[PDB]
Amino acid sequence: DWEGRWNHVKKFLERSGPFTHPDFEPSTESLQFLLDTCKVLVIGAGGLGCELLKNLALSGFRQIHVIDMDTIDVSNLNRQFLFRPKDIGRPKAEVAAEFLNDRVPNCNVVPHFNKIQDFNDTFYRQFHIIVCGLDSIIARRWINGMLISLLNYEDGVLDPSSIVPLIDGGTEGFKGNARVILPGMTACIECTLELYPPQVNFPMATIASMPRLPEHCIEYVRMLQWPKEQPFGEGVPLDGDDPEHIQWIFQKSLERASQYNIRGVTYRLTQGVVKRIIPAVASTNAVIAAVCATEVFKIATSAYIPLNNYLVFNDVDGLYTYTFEAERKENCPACSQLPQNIQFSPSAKLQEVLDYLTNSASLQMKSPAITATNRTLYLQSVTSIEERTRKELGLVDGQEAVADVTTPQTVLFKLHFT
Amino acid sequence: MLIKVKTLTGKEIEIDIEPTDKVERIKERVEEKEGIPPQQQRLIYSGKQMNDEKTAADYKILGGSVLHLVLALRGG
Amino acid sequence: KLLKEQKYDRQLRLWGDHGQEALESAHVCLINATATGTEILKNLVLPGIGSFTIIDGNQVSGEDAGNNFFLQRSSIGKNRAEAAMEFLQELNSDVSGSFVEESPENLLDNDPSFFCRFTVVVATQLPESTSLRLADVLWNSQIPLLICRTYGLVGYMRIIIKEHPVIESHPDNALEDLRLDKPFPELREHFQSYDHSHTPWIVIIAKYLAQWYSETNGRIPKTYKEKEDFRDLIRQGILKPEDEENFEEAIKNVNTALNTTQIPSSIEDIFNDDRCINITKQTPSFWILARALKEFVAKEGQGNLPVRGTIPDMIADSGKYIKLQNVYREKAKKDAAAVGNHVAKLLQSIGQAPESISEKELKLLCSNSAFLRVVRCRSLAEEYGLDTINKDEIISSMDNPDNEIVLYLMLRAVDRFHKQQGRYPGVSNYQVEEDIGKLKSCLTGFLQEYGLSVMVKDDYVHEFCRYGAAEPHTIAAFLGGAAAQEVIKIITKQFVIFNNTYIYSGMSQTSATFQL
Ligand SMILES: Nc1ncnc2c1ncn2[C@@H]1O[C@H](COP(=O)(O)OP(=O)(O)OP(=O)(O)O)[C@@H](O)[C@H]1O
Repeated sequence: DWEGRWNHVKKFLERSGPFTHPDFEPSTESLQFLLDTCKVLVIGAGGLGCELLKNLALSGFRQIHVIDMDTIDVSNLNRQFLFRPKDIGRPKAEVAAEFLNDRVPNCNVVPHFNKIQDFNDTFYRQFHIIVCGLDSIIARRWINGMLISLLNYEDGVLDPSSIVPLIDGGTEGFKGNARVILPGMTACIECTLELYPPQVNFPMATIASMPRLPEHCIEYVRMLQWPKEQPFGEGVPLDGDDPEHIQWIFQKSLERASQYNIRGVTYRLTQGVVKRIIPAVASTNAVIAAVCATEVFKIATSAYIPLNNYLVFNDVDGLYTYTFEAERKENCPACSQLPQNIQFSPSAKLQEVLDYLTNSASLQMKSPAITATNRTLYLQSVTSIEERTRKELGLVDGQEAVADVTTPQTVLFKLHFT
Repeated sequence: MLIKVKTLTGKEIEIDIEPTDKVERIKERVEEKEGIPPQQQRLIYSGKQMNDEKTAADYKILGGSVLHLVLALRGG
Repeated sequence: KLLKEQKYDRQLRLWGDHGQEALESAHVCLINATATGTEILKNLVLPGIGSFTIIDGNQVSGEDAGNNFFLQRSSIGKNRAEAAMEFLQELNSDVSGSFVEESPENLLDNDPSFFCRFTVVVATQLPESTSLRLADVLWNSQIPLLICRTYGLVGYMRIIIKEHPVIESHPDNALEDLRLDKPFPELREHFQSYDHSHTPWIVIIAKYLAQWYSETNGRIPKTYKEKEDFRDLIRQGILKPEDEENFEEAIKNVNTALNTTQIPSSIEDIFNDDRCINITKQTPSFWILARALKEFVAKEGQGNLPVRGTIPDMIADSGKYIKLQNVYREKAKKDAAAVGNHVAKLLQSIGQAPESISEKELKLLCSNSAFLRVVRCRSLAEEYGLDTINKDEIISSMDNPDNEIVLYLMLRAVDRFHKQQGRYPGVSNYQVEEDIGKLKSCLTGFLQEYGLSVMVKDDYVHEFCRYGAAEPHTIAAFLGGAAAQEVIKIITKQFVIFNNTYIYSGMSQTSATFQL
């Protein structure tokens, strides 16, 4: 909107180039267009979110929406620059936009104090690109679905203008990863689902019978001792963020540690164990976010070739970044054009279809639900399951198909496996 | 056969593997030299991500071919 | 007071309170305050860095306020340095900001001894003339320099520290120091001292190992034929049909457990370093501890480093696991003092009082004995020297016209083109055409002055002219992120700094570290 402002962008849109993407047209109009027409949703507003918003804003984007279910907490102020202590307690999404729409002259950021799973296709169809900066997997998986259901198939053929580019960002300490997705072409989130490490899960046995680490003590005072002697009144849940709660858990983990004389219980650790905290700092987020950012700008302007669906980053030993093109599993429970033609047995029943979906390291669904042809074969989602928490009867009734699943937020879609 | 499996910090360790060793073993070889639990290793040879049930040959791994340890992250 | 811990918690879980302590006591000097410089400082101010001083002589341009998240239109015309300061200043009320309304050149002239006040100097977007000149003054003054640069979609970043030793290395995945291969008395005595699943997997392997010692005298060091059979031996110990999860665990562990003891190549190289061998009142804290270690190895270390004293978790009885833990803990504490003595003795044969080194430094140095790491950077001058230019590495890489190093050369080229022309390759929209040829004439001119027989796709020449020396924010951001961390690694002496030049490509979204 003023002299010389967007020079650091015009040069990539106004000028032609060697590595320029094919569909690239060098125009003086290109910019204004981006600024007026390009709608971009930014999921999450903390660490990545903040950084993302900044990057996008100064890259030439005006129409930006930010979604985010959380409310600012002091412990964010060490890397989520868009928040100040006075802002504590406020809606992250709100403040985020508030600040950004101010620092950057004519930006038009729209906040959404919601959790992505609040909207339905209708909503997401709006945007051209979507960038993630979520701190859970489910969420990623979920939005991954939603973005596929938008795909429109013209008799086996995918309509190009029904694909919404989904760029994802990941952080965790000094390590990070960024990827580009084109649901229905490039590998989805569900495709490279096993690239995620194994969540360290303590066998309850040791937690109650044979503790060894300070962690095992805390995890006890949390996973069991609290639910037992209702610490702060009956029914009351364990609010990980409520000091007095941690202080108690700390105190009790401190006493437990003493019983089996395991040293090493610090308040800070009691929080770690309880909140399942992930160490983080600005440094990293900056990097990853700055990458996804560029990609979006690439995708949106086509001024360069979009990254090939992957990049891993690591600061611990010097700087390192492997960049590869993950393969799209031709049987992705999610991005599979057709159903999941996969029979897991002939004679062997249907208790063998839940445990498959729930454990198979390729689906990992959480408390799923199977539908058939339209009768409900129990869904743990509360009284509609009890009427079926109950078999070779229908273990044959299914014939020999298109049993149909849908996991609690695992995916927004309805999974169809045969 | 002598392959190199670049760690997640680009260290790049060298390994002795015959085109019949299950991928699963390829990992134990890494853990032997680096102490990287096989549980949390995700190998990647030219896009394809090694399945610890197949064989080095199954993925066309030959001579001085480079494998990459990789990772996906939760936080944000 | 206790409000700070709540604030920097998520980062204290990375570099502890002590790291924070060091960080909160540093003082960074950011040379030019553009997008890159600003982003870098931002990623430091938030972490609570002690204090910073921005030295910028320029005035805020419209295009500046356009790519800087710390410069509003309202600040156009004022002093970029001052202007920027006031905004970053806001990020953290626990950081002390200062500025200098003068240029770097203007300083390297009228008062070089200035930068001696800083912990680390971070220079951003500098022309050759100034880079070389600064990387020198700072080098002599013993100041760490970090030259960062954003050009188009290329992120350039070279670090310059004569020598940087680090004790707390923080390594992702290393081999446990169980040392079953060369066990120590107490440990051995512990094993001799031996509810079946409630047994540490080590003991399990230690026992079945002790047995394999009699029926052979062997060690199971052969590898494939033995280790495997050793396992099978461990199965022949399963109780009448029950469990033995730990047993199976033991088994899986046999792939490691056997040889875990041996001095790491990297350390030997330290031990063998001149700084470690010839000591003087001059020799710094670190190196003494290094020798103090070597001496331990030679004498009571019986060939190897001190025992780490940490053991992985393992399915085991509560008190049983602990007792085992302690065995190691105690041994480690002993070897600890051992190394502690050699230290004193050394400090003595030099003058400095045996209390010149804290017990904390010692007990740490030992735990990370096997992870020590030292980094020496070639002075900037040496890399730009005609006889010294590490041209082996340049050519070695260029065996792939799409190797990030191309970009390095290109910059050198551009930089030449600048000194020569007075402006950069195609800043204005018409200079493109004209300059493309002019630029290549410099890429070559450069390549000959050093005698580098390499092929640079003409494309990279057009490209850079296209960039028009633009500082895209998403690039400056990336760079500011990676850079910021290095600055910390330096301040905290807590991790391993990358060595020599780092290069990031926006187009390919790829990077590579270089020469050394
Ligand atoms: N399923 C979800 N739907 C919408 N927003 C989400 C979802 N999950 C996380 N977010 C938001 O994503 C961001 C996660 O990044 P952030 O690093 O701040 O994590 P926390 O703040 O979740 O964790 P921490 O306590 O370690 O800071 C937050 O802004 C959070 O509210």
